[PDB]
Amino acid sequence: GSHSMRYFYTSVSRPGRGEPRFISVGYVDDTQFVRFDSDAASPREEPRAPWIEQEGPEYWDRNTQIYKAQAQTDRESLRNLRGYYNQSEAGSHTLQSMYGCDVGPDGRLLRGHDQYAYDGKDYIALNEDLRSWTAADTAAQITQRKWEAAREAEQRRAYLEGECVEWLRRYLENGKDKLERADPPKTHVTHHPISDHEATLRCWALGFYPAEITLTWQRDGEDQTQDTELVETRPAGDRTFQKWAAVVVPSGEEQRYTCHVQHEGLPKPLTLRWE
Amino acid sequence: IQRTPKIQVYSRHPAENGKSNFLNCYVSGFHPSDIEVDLLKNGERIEKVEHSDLSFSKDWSFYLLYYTEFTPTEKDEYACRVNHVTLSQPKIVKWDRDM
Amino acid sequence: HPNGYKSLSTL
Repeated sequence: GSHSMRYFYTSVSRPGRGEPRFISVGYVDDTQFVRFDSDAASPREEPRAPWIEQEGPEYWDRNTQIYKAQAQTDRESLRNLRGYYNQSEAGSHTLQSMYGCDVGPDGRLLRGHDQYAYDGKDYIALNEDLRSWTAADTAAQITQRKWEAAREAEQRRAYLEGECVEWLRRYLENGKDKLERADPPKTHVTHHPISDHEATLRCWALGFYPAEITLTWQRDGEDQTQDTELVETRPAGDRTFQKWAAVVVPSGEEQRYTCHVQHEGLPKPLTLRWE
Repeated sequence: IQRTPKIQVYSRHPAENGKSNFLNCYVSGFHPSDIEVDLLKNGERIEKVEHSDLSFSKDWSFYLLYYTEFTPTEKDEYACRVNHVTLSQPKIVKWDRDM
Repeated sequence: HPNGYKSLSTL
């Protein structure tokens, strides 16, 4: 189907430790495949998915250098940001960056992304035409003027239309085994009595990838929009995901309740009931 | 901006007493990124606890998975303790194998 | 592959 590559940078300034902590993680869809942490003993890009290990020493050395320069640049961006908001140096502040590209089933660029947050609020973002920015702020308007004079957008476009898509296609092919895969949820319902006349039915989805999933409970085919307890989808720690939904039902009438699981790996939604 | 962490404590596989498993503490929705997470076995912190690489969601809030190998039992109680600038005191959430 | 092009671009 459709696919995405994304990198997430976080930079956190520290008051007396002169350099910010800089962390980067790289993803294809919901699979983490690289990481970099400036606080490591010897900071360098490290593999985090099997299919990226075959990349050569020039891949790791070049990316390590990119992160090292990005950490220093972030350090200076953080100062500039503190200056723009008249904040004192003694404060700890956060700069996050998120960028990458989306491709369709044929591998053509669908969309490029490149945006920033400062202390958790949108700061500046590259627009969909990859030729202009939306500034969220008076401070971000300073960044915009500078990036307009530098023709920054044209540099982001060079990457997003070029090497971004090109390496994503290469990864999708190298990890085809696990990336074109959609693993459908293996599902079951459990029964937990509350009292003599109440019981909880819990609908479980386990071992599925990617994370997107919808669980919906129905009594007699009617959606239980309210009355359904839903946990946030959560990582199992093995690159698959977990989720459950629950309803409290009257004892005796449990077969009237049905759980529907919809997922990308399910051509037909699963319908589940106890037992 | 400041956001409080959401916390879930759970196992990778369905709990079976005597079977080795992984105990997970999933912290999410929080900002800023500094966060303290311990896993507890009968109230004492477990030594060998790994965590995932810091990432964040679409609303910019961070998430992390803390996890350790463990073997659950009838009697042994497991929990997750989290502190964050948005929390007055540490928050402890006990592990329920049915959740 | 990270974007090396922008690794010098300050905000």
